[PDB]
Amino acid sequence: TALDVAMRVNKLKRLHQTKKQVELDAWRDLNNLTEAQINSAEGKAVSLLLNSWAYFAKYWEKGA
Amino acid sequence: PLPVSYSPGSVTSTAITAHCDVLSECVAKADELAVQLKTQEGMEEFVEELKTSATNEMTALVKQMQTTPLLQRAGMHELRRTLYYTTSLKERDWLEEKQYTAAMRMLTVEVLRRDGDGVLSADDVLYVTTHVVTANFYNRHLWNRMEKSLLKFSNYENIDMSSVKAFSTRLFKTRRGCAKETLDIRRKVLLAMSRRVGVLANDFDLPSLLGVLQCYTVHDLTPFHLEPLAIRATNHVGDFTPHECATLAHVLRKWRTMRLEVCERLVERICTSDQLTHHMANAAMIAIRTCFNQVSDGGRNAMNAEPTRQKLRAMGEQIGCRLDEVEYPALPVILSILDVVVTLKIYVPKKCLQVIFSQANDMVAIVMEQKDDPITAEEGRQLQALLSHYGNDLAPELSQRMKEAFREGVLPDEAS
Amino acid sequence: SHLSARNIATEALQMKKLHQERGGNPMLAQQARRVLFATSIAGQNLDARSVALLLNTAVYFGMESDAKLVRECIDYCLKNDKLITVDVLPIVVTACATLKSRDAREVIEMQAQKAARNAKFLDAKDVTNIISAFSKTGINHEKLFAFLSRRVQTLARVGEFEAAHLVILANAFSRLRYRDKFLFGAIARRAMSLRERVTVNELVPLIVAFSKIGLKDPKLSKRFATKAMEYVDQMNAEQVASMFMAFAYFGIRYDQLFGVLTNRAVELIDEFNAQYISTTLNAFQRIGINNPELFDNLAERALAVVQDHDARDISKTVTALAHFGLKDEELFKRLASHAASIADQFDAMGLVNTAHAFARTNFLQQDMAVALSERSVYVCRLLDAGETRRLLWALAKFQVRDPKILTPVFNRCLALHYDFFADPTGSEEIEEIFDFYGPNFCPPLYQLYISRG
Amino acid sequence: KSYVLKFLRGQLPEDLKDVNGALGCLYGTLPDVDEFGQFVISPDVVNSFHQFGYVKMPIPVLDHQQIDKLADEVNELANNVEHHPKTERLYATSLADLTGGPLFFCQGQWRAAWGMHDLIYLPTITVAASQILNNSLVRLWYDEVFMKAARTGPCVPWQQNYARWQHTKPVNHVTVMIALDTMNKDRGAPCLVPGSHRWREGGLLPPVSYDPTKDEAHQLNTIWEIINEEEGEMLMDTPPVTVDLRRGEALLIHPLTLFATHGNRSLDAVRCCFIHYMGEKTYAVQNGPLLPHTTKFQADAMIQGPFYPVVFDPA
Amino acid sequence: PSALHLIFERCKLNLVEFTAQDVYQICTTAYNMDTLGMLQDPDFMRGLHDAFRRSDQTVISPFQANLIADTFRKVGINSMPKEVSVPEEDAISPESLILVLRNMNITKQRDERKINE
Repeated sequence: TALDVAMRVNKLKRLHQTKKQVELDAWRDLNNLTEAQINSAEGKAVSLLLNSWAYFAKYWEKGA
Repeated sequence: PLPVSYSPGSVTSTAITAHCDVLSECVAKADELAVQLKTQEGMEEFVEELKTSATNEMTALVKQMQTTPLLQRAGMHELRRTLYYTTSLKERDWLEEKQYTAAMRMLTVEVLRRDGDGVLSADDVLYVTTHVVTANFYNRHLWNRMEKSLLKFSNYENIDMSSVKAFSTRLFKTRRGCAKETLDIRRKVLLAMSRRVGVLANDFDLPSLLGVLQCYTVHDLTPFHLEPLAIRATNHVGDFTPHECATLAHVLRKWRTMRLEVCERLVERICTSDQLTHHMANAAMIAIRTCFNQVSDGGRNAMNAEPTRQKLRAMGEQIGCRLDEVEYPALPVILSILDVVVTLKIYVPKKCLQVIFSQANDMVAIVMEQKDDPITAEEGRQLQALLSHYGNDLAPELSQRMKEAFREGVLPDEAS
Repeated sequence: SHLSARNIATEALQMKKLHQERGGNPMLAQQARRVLFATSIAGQNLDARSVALLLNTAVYFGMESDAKLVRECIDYCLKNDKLITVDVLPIVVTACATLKSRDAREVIEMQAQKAARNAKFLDAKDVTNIISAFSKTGINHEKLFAFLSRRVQTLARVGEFEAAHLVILANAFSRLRYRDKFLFGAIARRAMSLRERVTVNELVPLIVAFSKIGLKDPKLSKRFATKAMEYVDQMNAEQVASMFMAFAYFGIRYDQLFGVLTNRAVELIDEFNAQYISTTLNAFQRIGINNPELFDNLAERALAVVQDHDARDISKTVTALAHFGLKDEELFKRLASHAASIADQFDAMGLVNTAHAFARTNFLQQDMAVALSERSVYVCRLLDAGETRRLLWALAKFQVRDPKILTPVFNRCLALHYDFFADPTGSEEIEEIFDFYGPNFCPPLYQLYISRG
Repeated sequence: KSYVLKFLRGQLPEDLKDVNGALGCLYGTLPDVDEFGQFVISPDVVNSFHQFGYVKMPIPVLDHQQIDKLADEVNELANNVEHHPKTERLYATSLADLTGGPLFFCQGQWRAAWGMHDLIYLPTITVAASQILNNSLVRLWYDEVFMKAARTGPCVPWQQNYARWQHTKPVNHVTVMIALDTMNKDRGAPCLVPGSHRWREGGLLPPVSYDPTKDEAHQLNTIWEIINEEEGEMLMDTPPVTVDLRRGEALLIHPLTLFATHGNRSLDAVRCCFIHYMGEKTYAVQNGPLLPHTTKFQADAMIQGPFYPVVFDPA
Repeated sequence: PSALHLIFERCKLNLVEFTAQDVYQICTTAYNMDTLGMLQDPDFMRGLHDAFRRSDQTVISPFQANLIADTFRKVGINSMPKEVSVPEEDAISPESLILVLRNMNITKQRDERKINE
């Protein structure tokens, strides 16, 4: 589901906050999501993914 | 063979008549159980039975009117009676909110349709508005159209004698807690049909005159067309009880009718009471003061000013000597009576002073000792000053009591 | 550019003033509507003055109780009655006159109950503005007006007011139907003790109001008549028409003044428009005085200006011409043809009066006949017994006999049948109706007619 | 002209049909006579409408700062606590019973509320409607709106517009539909057959049956009842297609096209508007008012009056 | 990106179940960094505003609600937090009335009736 990947990416982002190439990790999870998970995900997971997305994209090489 | 949809407002009928008869029997039986009271558990089961038979009957009736077209074929009197019951069963709470809202919506829709048809008569507008605003149901278009239809006074010259009494009594007894945005409409209902009351002024019963005057006064309305009624009160004053006479004193004062002779004839009935009550004493004192202000020294009749003032003081003493018999509900009554006595220079017996000041002391103890609920600091100032003028011996304890109360600052200012 | 809400309020107030009393530029109205349609007050934080001004200006420019700005202002005026001092009371009270919602009624009653507690603690400007604003709405609070009446009576004994104060007070008190003799006596006393400071432009409306109130007194009426003599050569057409209307309301045949005013008005025939023509003829009908030579000139001038007539002007002119006997075929044809296009604008009075006046004149156009007859179904609920009887007689002379038109009229006639059959002025008027229709039309009405009564 | 009181000189008449022009609300005002030539539509869109029976505009015709105001007006028109003023000037509304339901509609609302009065004269749709009607004058007939309820929002079955317009002698109309919110097949976007306007040589299909309680799918699969084998083969050739619309997009349709609209499954309401135009050379059929409380006409009288104002006139 | 587009579309079409804490978190992350377009997509903000208005606000402190209203007003859409009711019998205490007054004062909307009560 989406809640578990959201929590794992949140933990990885928090550990990053407290880093070389680590941004590749927890970015594969964002590329992991399929539609069927999204059509039934709750809003808590969505907010977590959005926050993690922004925090990662602060330092991404190219694109977002 | 033109089609016409007019029906009399007071004859043919549909089953709505039968349902209304059932509901009338139900409410009559409720009042009959109340009569049996005047046990409790003995009637309580029957009260529940009446509530159940009202609720099921309402459900059946509303379903019947909703499912099949019966409103359009119903006559006017059935609509009036159904509206009356739909309100009265809610004021004496028996109905659930959703049922009441749905029934009111349907009745208002049909009434607006009838008004569009134009079959509405002058009496029906009065009945509908008086039994809608009292229940406080807000429908914008119905209210606006009824407000507009009350501005044509000529249509309301032929209202029956019982109709005015019923509408006035209904609009009077619900005044104590009326909602604000309904006040104005009330007045219009009382002004569109005032002229009929003015012409009928010679036919009302004796207490009905006082009732109508009170009903008009509580709505802050004193139209000139109703001035003859008050005049009649000045003529037939010999039939009223002292309480009614005391009320009539204030009513007359509010009608600008208050003159010297009417008060002079008025005071005797207040005197005839075996035991005085504070309303009568206050009314007598304020009337005496106003009629003392009535006489003019610097005027075209400066020959008998003092011979009239001495007479007024004479009655003033005659009512003052009996002031010890009355209970005083609150300090402002005491202040009003003492103010009249002082500014009019009426002697009072020391016994009445002792009773007044003892009652004031006992009443003023509570607010000070309980440190909160009220008496303004000004009020304490004048009370202390009144005793100081009249002497400490009236209440040798209340002197230091008020002094200490002012020292602690337990009486806040009026504008605070 | 973008500005704070207070600057918007100030410019809106100036825009309202310019539109109201310095020429009606349509561009100003359109620009003000554009600015006020896209402005909200929730975000900012302003005192009662700016919010009240915004509400007043918005309501003036045709904003009903549905727009965002009106609701935003009204909730504030509901929740902060204590912030409404005597300064801002008249502005809000005026602003809530046209609105007839629930919150507007409650706000108005709150202000009314607050006003009759600070009655003793007012001054000249606040008293004037408060009484005019309360006269605007249509409230029926007798005690409030009595409390203000005592205050004005006391304040008049020291002589502060100017002419405009007197004009405003007289107009506002007259429009509310307050027949207190002593108040108007003090008003007149203060007016007559102001020497050379009552110009005709301020004199005439005071006379208009004093005529409209309806107190019965010939002495001050004669004083008014004599005082108006010296300015007879100074007014224009509008003031002459207003004087005619006011002295018709007075109801005293001051023949000298009527003569001199006629000799003045005959010179100013060219400046007369339709409104003055209708006003003069209506006043002459009400007073009951025949002045032929003037009537011919007015009729010809009205013929020249037929296109400018409104519903009120036609309903007045046609009634006056029918009453006075002076008939013009071409003028009546033009009036009927013009009223054919304006058939929708008639109110309850105008439709019935025009139809009856046309019916009695035997000038029955057919386009006007159908145009006016079709309209009767819409308004039939509003009319009175006598007006319905007159309309029915006019329709019987119109020879329509169409159930779609006739069905609501008979229902209303049955509705007011007590007053319908108790009108001596027209006891013969029902005979032609019931002759034309016959017993086969309305069995209940016919049964009641045949009955004794 | 009678004398208007001092504090009444800026108000507006009860019915907004009288102000012969657009109020200065929303967009500023009408452009000059020469400035009307920039709103023209590319011919490719015209051929696409001719082929498919419907077409979408390249760009939205409204901006969010105006659509929010329009939605505010739509929400206000639905109050059941304080009934919207000028209610009596509408043709017909679902709130005439004072109860309403899961669907809210009002017709001829341009006579009741500001802003939406100005919508009628918006050049970006009126000039397109003029181009669709073979470059002639245009006339408003009547405007209505739809607001679906929450996730219990019902749907509208298949229908042909002209089935309600028998009073008009020729088939010379057009319909513009505005999406006041973001719409989707799960929210209430419309679905219409891309060739139903070219069937039976312009004949009118038999009316469809429906049930007020069945699920949306059953109401959608009742199309087979009307069509025949010949229309069935074209249905296989041209399956129905649903178009999704964002805030401010406009869709032009043809009166002979079959159309339907899904229900509402989202968490809130959704709003849309339908405006129907005429061209010239349009005449009534019977003697009477086309709409309640409107002008009466003759059996073969040209349709014109106050209730049907001209909007755009080329040259 | 692809999944970001799907998440945005699901947010705009208003099928997501959003609670007030989630909208507060999204408003904060858009307010402070906005690396990805949040304040520049009007439909996204409209959907978020609808979700906030329909959602229960009783689970947030007054300051965060004020922050939500402030970040809503910046992009060009009006917004006002829902008002609060006086507590009932058992919920009365010296701490809750001060909360009522504090919420009244913070959100810049005042009322005399609640003050009197």
